[PDB]
Amino acid sequence: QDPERVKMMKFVKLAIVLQMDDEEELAENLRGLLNQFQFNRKVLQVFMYSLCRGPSSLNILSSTIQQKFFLRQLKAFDSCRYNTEVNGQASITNKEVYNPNKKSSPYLYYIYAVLLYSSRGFLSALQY
DNA sequence: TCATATCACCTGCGTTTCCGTTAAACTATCGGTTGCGGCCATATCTACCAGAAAGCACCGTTTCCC
Repeated sequence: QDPERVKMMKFVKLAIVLQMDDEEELAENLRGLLNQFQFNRKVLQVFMYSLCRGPSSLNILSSTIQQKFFLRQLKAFDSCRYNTEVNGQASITNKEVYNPNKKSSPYLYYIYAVLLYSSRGFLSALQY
């Protein structure tokens, strides 16, 4: 029932999940936090650092599910950046964005380039 | 005037036995009220899918090369 406690509880759960090789559990915990803290930089770094080593982490990033998930958040950021409806964009849960110079989010474009690269889409990786 | 026996009686007193009354501890449901959770509505996220513009490979007519 406490918003500060549920936030803390999800991170402590993830930290224990990182020490067991359950790929699906890790993938679902990460998806939960990314759905909650939309566009957040510290969360996007926890995502990539939680995926630093082995075939288990490459399986997460190379999955088509992850490519579609990040495409939808990138479209949602572009919606906040230009004030227009983008087909298939995720709902704008983080309305607190302040980007007066219309800049990209380097972290979203980077993680999308990584998802394509880590799935042998080299032409697509060079574009982003 | 007391002390036995025997019969009609019938009407009367107030006797004499199992049932009824006031009210018990313990008994069998069942109700006024307590807390606990389905179907279904919504905005959002997602699985399974086809179609286009474009890839890409199987193929053999061509003609240059064994």
